[PDB]
Amino acid sequence: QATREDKFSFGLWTVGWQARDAFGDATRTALDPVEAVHKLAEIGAYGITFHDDDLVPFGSDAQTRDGIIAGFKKALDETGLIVPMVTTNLFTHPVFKDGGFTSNDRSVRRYAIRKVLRQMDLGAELGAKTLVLWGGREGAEYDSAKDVSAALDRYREALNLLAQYSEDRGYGLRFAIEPKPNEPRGDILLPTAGHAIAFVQELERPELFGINPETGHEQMSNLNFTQGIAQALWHKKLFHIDLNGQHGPKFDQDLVFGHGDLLNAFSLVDLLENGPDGAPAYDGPRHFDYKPSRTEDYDGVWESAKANIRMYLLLKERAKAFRADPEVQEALAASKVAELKTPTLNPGEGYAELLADRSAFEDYDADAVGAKGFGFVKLNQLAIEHLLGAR
Amino acid sequence: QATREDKFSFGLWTVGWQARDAFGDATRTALDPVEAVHKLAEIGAYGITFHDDDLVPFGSDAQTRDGIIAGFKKALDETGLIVPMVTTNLFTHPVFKDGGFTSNDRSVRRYAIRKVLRQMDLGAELGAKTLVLWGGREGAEYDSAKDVSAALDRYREALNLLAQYSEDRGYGLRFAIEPKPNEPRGDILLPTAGHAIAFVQELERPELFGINPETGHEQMSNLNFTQGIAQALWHKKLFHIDLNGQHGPKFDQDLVFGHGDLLNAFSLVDLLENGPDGAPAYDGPRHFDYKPSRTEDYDGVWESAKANIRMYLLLKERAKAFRADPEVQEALAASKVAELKTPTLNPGEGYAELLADRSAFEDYDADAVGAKGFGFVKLNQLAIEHLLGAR
Amino acid sequence: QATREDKFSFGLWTVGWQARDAFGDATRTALDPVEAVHKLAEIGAYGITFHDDDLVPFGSDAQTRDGIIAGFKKALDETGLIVPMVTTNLFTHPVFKDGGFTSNDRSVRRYAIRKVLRQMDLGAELGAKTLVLWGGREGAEYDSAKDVSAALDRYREALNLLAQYSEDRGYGLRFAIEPKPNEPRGDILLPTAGHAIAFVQELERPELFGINPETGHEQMSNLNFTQGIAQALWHKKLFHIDLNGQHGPKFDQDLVFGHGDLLNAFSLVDLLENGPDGAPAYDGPRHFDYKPSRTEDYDGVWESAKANIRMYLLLKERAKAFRADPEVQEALAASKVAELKTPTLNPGEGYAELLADRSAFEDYDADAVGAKGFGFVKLNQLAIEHLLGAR
Amino acid sequence: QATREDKFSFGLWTVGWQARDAFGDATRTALDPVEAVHKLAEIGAYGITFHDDDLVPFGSDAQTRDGIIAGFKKALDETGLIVPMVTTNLFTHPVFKDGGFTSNDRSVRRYAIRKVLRQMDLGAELGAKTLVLWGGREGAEYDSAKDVSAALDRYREALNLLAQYSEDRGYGLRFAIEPKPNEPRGDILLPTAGHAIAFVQELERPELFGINPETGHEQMSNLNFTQGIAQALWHKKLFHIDLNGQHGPKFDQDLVFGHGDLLNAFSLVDLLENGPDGAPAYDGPRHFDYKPSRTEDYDGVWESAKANIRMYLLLKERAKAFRADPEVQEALAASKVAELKTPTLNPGEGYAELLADRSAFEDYDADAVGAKGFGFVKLNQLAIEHLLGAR
Ligand SMILES: [Co+2]
Ligand SMILES: [Co+2]
Ligand SMILES: [Co+2]
Ligand SMILES: [Co+2]
Ligand SMILES: [Co+2]
Ligand SMILES: [Co+2]
Ligand SMILES: [Co+2]
Ligand SMILES: [Co+2]
Repeated sequence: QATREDKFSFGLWTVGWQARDAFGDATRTALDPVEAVHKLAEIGAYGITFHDDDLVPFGSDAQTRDGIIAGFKKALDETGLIVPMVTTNLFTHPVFKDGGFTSNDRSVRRYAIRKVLRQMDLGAELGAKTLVLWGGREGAEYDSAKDVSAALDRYREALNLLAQYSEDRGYGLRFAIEPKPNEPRGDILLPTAGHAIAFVQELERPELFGINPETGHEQMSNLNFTQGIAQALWHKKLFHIDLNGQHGPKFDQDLVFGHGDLLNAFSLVDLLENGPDGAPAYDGPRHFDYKPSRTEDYDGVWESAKANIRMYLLLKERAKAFRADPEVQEALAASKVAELKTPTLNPGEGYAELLADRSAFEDYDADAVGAKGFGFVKLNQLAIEHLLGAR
Repeated sequence: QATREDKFSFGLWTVGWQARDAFGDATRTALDPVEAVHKLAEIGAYGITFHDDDLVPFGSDAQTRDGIIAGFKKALDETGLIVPMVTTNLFTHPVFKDGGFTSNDRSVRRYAIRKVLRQMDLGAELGAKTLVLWGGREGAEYDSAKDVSAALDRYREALNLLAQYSEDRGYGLRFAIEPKPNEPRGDILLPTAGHAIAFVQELERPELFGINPETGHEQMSNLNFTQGIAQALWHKKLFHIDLNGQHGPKFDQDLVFGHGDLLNAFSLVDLLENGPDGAPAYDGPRHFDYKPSRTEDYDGVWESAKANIRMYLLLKERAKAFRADPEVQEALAASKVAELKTPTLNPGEGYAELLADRSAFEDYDADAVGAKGFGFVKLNQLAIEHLLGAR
Repeated sequence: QATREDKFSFGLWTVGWQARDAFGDATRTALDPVEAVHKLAEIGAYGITFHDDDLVPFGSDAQTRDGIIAGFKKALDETGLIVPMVTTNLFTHPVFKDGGFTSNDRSVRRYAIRKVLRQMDLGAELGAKTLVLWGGREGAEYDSAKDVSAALDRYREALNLLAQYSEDRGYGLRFAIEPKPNEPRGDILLPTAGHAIAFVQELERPELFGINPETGHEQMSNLNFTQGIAQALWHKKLFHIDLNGQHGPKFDQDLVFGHGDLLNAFSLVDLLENGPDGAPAYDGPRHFDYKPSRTEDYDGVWESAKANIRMYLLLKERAKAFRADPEVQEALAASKVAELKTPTLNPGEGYAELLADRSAFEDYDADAVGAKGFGFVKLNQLAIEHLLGAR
Repeated sequence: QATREDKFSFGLWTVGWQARDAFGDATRTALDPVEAVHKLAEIGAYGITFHDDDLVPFGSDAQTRDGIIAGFKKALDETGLIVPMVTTNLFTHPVFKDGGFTSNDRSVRRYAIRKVLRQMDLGAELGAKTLVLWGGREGAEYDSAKDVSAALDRYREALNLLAQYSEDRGYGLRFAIEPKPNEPRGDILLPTAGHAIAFVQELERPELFGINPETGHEQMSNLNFTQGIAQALWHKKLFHIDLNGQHGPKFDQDLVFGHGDLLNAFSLVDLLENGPDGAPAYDGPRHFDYKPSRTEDYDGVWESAKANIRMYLLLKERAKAFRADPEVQEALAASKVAELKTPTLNPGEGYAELLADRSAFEDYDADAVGAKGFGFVKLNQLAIEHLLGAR
């Protein structure tokens, strides 16, 4: 059982995906936002997220726009769901074919900022704390078409303005850049969690910025998602997280969480949940940015929504059991995992004391240490047995 | 023809690779270091680099070690070759099986630092300006075997110490971390140029740290090498560069520069040479970190060394011609490449002035703008025709 | 300049792609088929191809359908273009979400066969020689959802029937199966040229079936396209070929031919054209199944169509220069490329005679042989210099 | 617990890998073959396999070779282990740098065949029923270095001779070609199970030839291993199987079976054991071609050997429970998996009758069928809940 304390959130564009892929028409009808709110509340979600254009059709008059916001607001009220994050669609409309913030056309860049400021207003009105930015069209198909340096300057210029506004309007938002390596552009700017983190460090108010890494996005480059999250945590830049499944380097599948690389899904829950001193290492929403397979109907849709929660809770349960097992505890000791936490240097020791320590070099028996095993296969086998419910 | 001004450098371990691979014995006999200096001098190299263990066999007594250094310096002297960079082998010896700076074993970590300090002294002695650090054994095969957070702490602890020592001693070294996603470990820490840049920003004297990206390592994850270099230059962290060739995600091939992704090799040379003024955007060594194919004998080795320089100079020549062509200037103008360099905002404009601009949103005709083409294919076609010498 | 003897053909869906991708709306209006015929004739194509549904909108009444065909035939008549191949759309309509021929649903399988029979009729009437079969929806997202063996039985069962019909109606069609590893299904059946050839060999009239490999599809799995086509030719199963560009394992890009892996596009043209007896090893249509980038308008569309032709002809010209070069001739000899064509055994020798030859084993000096280099790097370097027009 | 009925086998080179990788020295001392026989027997293996050079050091005199073989045979006798398959090392020695059967050098091709003939004799004497052929060095790093067509001719030439010798000597061996896409050559000939199957079909006696696919090798190309295995079984060419783990496209990891893509390992075990008629679909050895991680000592080596067997048995148990679950059955029925096994055409129905059925076209409601969901997600969720031991 999922509790609001689990903080499971879903994008309106997830369960609402009509299943129109690059090779075929939609196989499902449109989902009414209000119905989505009731259905998610019902399956145990604590919040919902949306792109401006997911809730209000691109180009609605203010009268329509207003009406829709009012109804949505009611649904949230009745159900108790919150809106932890909002995002803006800077990829669908043809105007954004070369990007929003980094489009070579100056007018498109001005327009993309306006579109986002607007969405920031709605977000603040609904109580959202995080603005997610997915630069899906920022990038290129050909190297000579995009000056990357100029593009990074323009990405920065735009973000700096957004932070200025939020701070001045007192919205208290946090901004999360969502990395993706490719698709739809041949190559997208800020392709990995690493590139996104390095970029944020260059903004005017870096403390207001972090990343929203997605499971399948890092897997599209065959990277270890868990290891990348660990690095994001070390930097304290994990502001949000998108969970889903993928089968390596191919199109973005966005399967249910745990339906792609299952072993990494397991190490991931372990990392987020078995944080320092019992407590989770991460406190934000556990957001599912996935798609119900094109072969399913609305029944299949609700099923897949629940499978995400289910997968996360089954994995958590096994990660807990894994760590609580005295035999794992023994294997951890033998592999010296915790010894990495002890500083390499003694207290107050510097280069000179180290250079004078003959045991660290002159009298060190590299051959003898080189022969002891780490017992890593055995620890790994113990984890998988916990995952399989065999221990 | 290569000039010293071209700054082509080679690792002793490139031409000296005996071609012992993961599945077979060495097909070439050892290359003598003095001989290497002399042959490299002859093909046009301006400098040579080496790992400690490439020059002085692991465990050589001091008399021996001393002897080799003297001979080496004499060859340097006679040919006029310099040592722009040096590195340390923290991957071959069995003691380094779980890493050097981040081994679970505390004693290996202490010994790893001592091994590098020692190599710093020699680099300082030879006039080297950069210390390259390739953390090839830092990472894991299994997620539960390595605490990433603690590993980054210990990687940082070791680098802070290295910088302290260099600065106290007045060595003037710059430190360049070299990223690699995998091999030999299942996953290596700091897998891409981005991850390495983000990491470096967290050290005690960041100004002293940068990266040494390798063409093939970014390609092992299917990333755009030119595009990652552009971001590195934007951050001003491109301290050195390793040029070679690769065919996508598979084992590290280390082919001659330009023998893998030729189009990306072309866009890379254009980026480095057709810099800001008219001047190169990058002023350091053009280092070839490649391996002569195992099927080749020493004539093949020397041929492959020259091929590296030849590919660079041929691409440079076409990159220059590309930029000088009036038809290219016209295509650049139609694709609005330079328009990206113009700030999105007018001087003195903030969010208040932007919100007041009805033309940036309320009266913006997105449909009309979305219908004009960027002419990117045509620009790409002209570039390719310059590469093929078709124009 | 392109001549009709070059046999450049294009699908109506290539230049006609409106650029609606998985993440955005169409950026171009629909292309009139008659206009398409005219435009293509002007750029040098010798033929056009299409899916039933590209020409005649799904669900057109007889009258309309008839109407369309007649205008289409007129345009061909007027222009001199032929229809070398026709294919059927079994991927767009929601009914084919689980496949056409191997849908779990039997009624869909029966419907798919009917839909193809109809296209075979139109194809025969237009003079097409080849029926291309692209099983884009044949596959699965989940392993337990598709019995592969049963799917292969049903695939075979449908193809046997089509051959039967063609032969009885006297159409004289050849069938070409087009492999693709994934997209739109998580995994597609007959994922590579290899798997498709193996399958075809199990049909009732195997001499009527071959493959239609596409450059990008094999590259999506990081395979060597030229090498796979060389195997297809060895088997005599290259019934057709789709030329385009791709940048390794990622979504299907469908770039202009030679805009992806340039070195492999070069070796491919050399293989097809520099066939034995001076003559091309392949005599069918050089078909471009590519897509004008979404950033482009109709001018970029015709520009991209011409670029496909120009790329092929520039590569052809360099592949011939390469083979005609005496130094290449000398490098080929040193590499023993042609010695591979001489049988391993002397005429009349069998295992008995080989076992009696002490020189092949007992007295063989493996060590002296293993020390000689093949000069492959030098040969590669010469190929590339020819590609760069540097020789 | 493994029984001899489980038919688990290991190559001497698996537990015997000294862990010398491409970047480092061995971390383990050599394993005595007799000791390996005893240890394997002890963990439950029914057989052992080996390359000629694993047992008898390359270049041993006949007296030495004969002694090794005799001691070997005694161990086999005393433990009751058998030798189900043997193989030949055609990749280690420098002489094989351009391949064995397909080296451009004629004399190497002759020597390669004699090395294999000699191993067939020893195989036949130890009772081996399968000869595995892994052409690790047959391929190229550069496209112009190898005539593929000539290479396939030579490959075929060598294989026909081997079948001939075997048949004449009454050895009754079956031959299994083992595909691999790359490593150690840039591109290896016959890269996937598909390509090997298509090739085998062209030999003089195809019935004696099949494939020895390895889990990681197909995953190196990001292909679906279970799905390719399903196709191999449909062709009846699965003569042997190598089980291991891999994490997508990167160097060959050869991890314990199930430690790579766990979900694919689970569906593979289901396919092999839950064959048609209750019984397994495959009855050959379950061979582990893996390597104990370089971080391990001999304790870790035996732990990893046992992990392979444990992994197989755990997955088998879960696969069995999966299929005996009435809810799973119900989901299978709802997903129509079995309906694929029913011919598409009715008994005696031909194209004439198909064309006459208006229910297959004229009166087919594509739109209504297209709207029904297949329930695939739900089925996948039950599969994973079984693997997790949650059901
Ligand atoms: Co995604
Ligand atoms: Co996401
Ligand atoms: Co490398
Ligand atoms: Co390097
Ligand atoms: Co195609
Ligand atoms: Co394609
Ligand atoms: Co392997
Ligand atoms: Co194997």
